[PDB]
Amino acid sequence: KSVLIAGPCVIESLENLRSIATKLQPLANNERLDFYFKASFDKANRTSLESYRGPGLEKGLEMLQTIKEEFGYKILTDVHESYQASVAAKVADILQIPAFLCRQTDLIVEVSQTNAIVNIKKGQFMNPKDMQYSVLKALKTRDKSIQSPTYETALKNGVWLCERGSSFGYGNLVVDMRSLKIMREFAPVIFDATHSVQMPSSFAPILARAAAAVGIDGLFAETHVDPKNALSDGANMLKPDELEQLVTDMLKIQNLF
Amino acid sequence: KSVLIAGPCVIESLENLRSIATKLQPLANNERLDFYFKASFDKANRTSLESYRGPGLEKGLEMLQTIKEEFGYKILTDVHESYQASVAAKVADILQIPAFLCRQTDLIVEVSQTNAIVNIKKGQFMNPKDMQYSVLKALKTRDKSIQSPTYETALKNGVWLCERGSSFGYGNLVVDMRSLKIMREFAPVIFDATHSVQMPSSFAPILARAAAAVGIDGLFAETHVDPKNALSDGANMLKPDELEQLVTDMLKIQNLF
Repeated sequence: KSVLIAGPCVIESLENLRSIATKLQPLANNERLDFYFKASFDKANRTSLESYRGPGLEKGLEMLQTIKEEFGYKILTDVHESYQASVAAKVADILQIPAFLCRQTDLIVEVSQTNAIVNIKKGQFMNPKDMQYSVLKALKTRDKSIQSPTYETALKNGVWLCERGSSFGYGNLVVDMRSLKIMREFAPVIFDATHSVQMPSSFAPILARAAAAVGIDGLFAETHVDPKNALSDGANMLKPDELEQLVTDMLKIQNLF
Repeated sequence: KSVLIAGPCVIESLENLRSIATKLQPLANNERLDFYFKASFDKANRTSLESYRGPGLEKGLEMLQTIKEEFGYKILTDVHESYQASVAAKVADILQIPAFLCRQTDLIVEVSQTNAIVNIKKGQFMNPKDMQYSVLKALKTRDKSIQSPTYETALKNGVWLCERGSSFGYGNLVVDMRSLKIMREFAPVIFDATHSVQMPSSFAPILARAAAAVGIDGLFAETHVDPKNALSDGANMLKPDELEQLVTDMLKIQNLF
């Protein structure tokens, strides 16, 4: 079953969380998908001190927990610092490690000590073959006998890799589709269709179709019921309708192979 | 006065710190230099779990304090977590923000709330003009009235930028010398000669000569008595004699302009 992770960039309020969770219900009920609801409790590196951060760890987890209970959703959130992982894992089913923190030992180990699936985002500065090292830190934390990171062992141990593109000069990200294949030797691979498009959004669907054809284990895409009124990533988020179309296309492509 | 920050990549032992400090003694007394001794208390991004980490914050700071006392040296060290800033500033005269963490708001704010100079390293994924936002978070923490970051104000309030190169494909960093000029409109600029060389330390001297000709406020270079027996970054460190040639050439070039 292919994975879909979807939800808003940041936790905005419980009411907005409920609205988007409600519009995701058809997709959450799709028998061909293993569905996870995403929302960030903290935006840690916004442009300005004044930019919206979200509710922070304790209140954010509370809100995600309410969504888990109200909708029966599995939950993904990202962590940023040590000492968040064990607390966040009581609520989140997947704990995502941000792209810039993908080589951070202590964080990888701490998240991997929890019961959560670990989703490690590949830094835009990384050679995909070098992601084997962060997979291995996570694997060794879970089974100390493991010497080499393979897809089968990583799947067994809930350790995933996530493609979000690579730095292509200044203010541009390029998705090297070769990386989807390279990384999948080491771990299941999720393609992030939201944060991989930077051109110095309309491309999210076509990149996701390409990724589905190459071969991936799932899709990450941020979604919001009224993106123009979003507090974070508003310009890059899909309408639930648009997300549905993209998933339909993914599933048709995957049904060929 | 031009800044020189020099020292080992990681604190290996007090014996090693004392050995490298002794060799740097002629440079530390150079009246044309404003000298800081550098050593990291923790290596956070190593290849494997078994990789040497360093003594850690508590013992690391104690060791850095011993060098400050014995050699009369001002101290630089890098910090990785918000919670480390307060205590590290009791020993460290400069607190450096690692390149991958150059957008992290809380770390920037916490370090800026100390009395330390803040050296903000430009991540390899960053457009150099974008570094203004990081300088501005730090400046606003120190002086709430400031609206846009400038060299003059950053100099006054102890907030610097550090060039360490940009991602150029996979496994490669290029130094765009245009960046030294671009960033210097926002803040004094330090050039990191040892972590800017990656090619898929021989190039350290030539890039530092280039940087000096362009216009920099200082140089950062890791140096070790016996790089071959180093516990970290041994491939890229300079011998103290190599560093001295590098500094001599930089000062000659700067004398010209």
